[PDB]
Amino acid sequence: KRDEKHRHVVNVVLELPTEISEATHPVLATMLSKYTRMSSLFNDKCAFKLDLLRMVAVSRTRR
Amino acid sequence: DRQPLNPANIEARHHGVSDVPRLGAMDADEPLFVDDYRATDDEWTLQKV
Amino acid sequence: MSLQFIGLQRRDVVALVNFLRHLTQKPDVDLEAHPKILKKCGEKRLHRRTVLFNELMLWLGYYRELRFHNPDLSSVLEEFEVRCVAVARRGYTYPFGDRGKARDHLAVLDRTEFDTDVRHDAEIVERALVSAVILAKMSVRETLVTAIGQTEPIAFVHLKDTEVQRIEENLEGVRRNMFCVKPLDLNLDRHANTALVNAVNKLVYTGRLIMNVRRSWEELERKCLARIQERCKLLVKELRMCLSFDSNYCRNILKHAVENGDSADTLLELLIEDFDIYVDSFPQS
Repeated sequence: KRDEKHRHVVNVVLELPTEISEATHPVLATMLSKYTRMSSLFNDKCAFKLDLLRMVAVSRTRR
Repeated sequence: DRQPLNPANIEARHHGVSDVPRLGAMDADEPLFVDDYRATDDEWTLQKV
Repeated sequence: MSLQFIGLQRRDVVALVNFLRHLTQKPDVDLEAHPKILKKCGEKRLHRRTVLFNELMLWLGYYRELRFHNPDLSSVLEEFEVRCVAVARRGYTYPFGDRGKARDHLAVLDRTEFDTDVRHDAEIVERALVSAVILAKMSVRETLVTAIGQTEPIAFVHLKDTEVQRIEENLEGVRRNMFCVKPLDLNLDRHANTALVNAVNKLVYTGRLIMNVRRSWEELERKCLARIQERCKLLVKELRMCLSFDSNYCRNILKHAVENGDSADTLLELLIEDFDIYVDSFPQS
C-alpha cells in the first residue's frame, strides 16, 4: 500500500494544497518514487520543496 | 573547514537533476560542491585584474 | 550491482553480465575482439536512441571492470631491480677485452631507479636493457652496431630460435590479456651460457614484460575513454530532438563530460540510480 506514504510526503513534507496532487501533476508523480525512497531527512522540508521547484523548472526548459 | 581539501572532498554539482542530498548539504562545512568547469590561466588573470 | 539495459530479453542481459563476470578468464580481453557480444547490444533491431544507450551502459560497465582488475606492479619492479643489480655485479667481475666502455655501461646499470609515477618506467627500462645487451654482446665479443645515430636493438643472447619465438608468443599472450600471467616452462638458464648472459636474459625478459603491460593498459584505457565520450556526445545529440521532461532529465545527466575513471564511475552510478525517472523517453521494440 504505497498510497499512504505518498500521501504522507505530499501532505506533510511537501505541504502542497489539495488542488495539486499525484494525479494532476505528472512531474510530481514521477518524483514521488525518488522522494519516498529516501525516507530519511524528511525533517529538512525546504530541501524537498526546492528540489520540486527545480524539477518543475527543468520540465519547462526549452534549451 | 580545517585541513587541505584534496580531491576526495570535492563533489560535482549535478545541475537539472534531483539532488536532495546536496540541498540538505547546504550550510555544511567540509564537502565542497563545484561545477566541473575549471578556469584557465588567461581568464584567471582577467578575474584577478 | 543492477547494471541494466532497455529493449533486451533477459537472456541477453545475463549474457552481458556473465561476459563481464568472466572477462579475465579469456584471451584477447579487448571489447572489439568480441563482435558477437557487441552486436547483441541492439544493432539494427531497435531505435537509435536505445541502442546508443545500451552501448554506453555496456562500455561504462566494461571500463569499471577493467579498472577493478588492474594488477599490482610492485613485485615485478622489485624483481627487475634485483636482477639489474645482479647483472651489474656480474659485469663488474667479468674480464672484458677493454674495461672502458664496460665501465660506463655498468655505471648506467647502477644508476637505475624507479619513480613514483608509472609513466616513466618504459624509457628507463629501455636504457637499462640496452646497456645490459651491450655488455652481454661484449662478453661473447660479438660485433655490436656502431653506425651514426644507430643503437643496439634489444634481443636475447645465445638462445635457440624456437625458444626465442616461444618467449615471443608468451609475451604476445601477455599483451592479449594483462590480468593472466602465463608461466614459462621454458628455462632461460643454460649450462652452455655464462652467468652474465643468463642474468641479462632474465633482465630482458622482465623488462619486456613490464613494457608490454604498461603499453597495453594505457592504450586500452585510452580506447575506453574515447568510446564513452563519443557515445555520450552522440546520445546528447539525439535527445535534443525531443523536449519532454524525461528527455531533458537524461540530457542533464549526460551533461558531465567523462575523461577520468572517477568521473566515469560517478556518471555510471548516477545513470543507474535515476533509471526509472527517464526510462520512458526511449522507445522499445
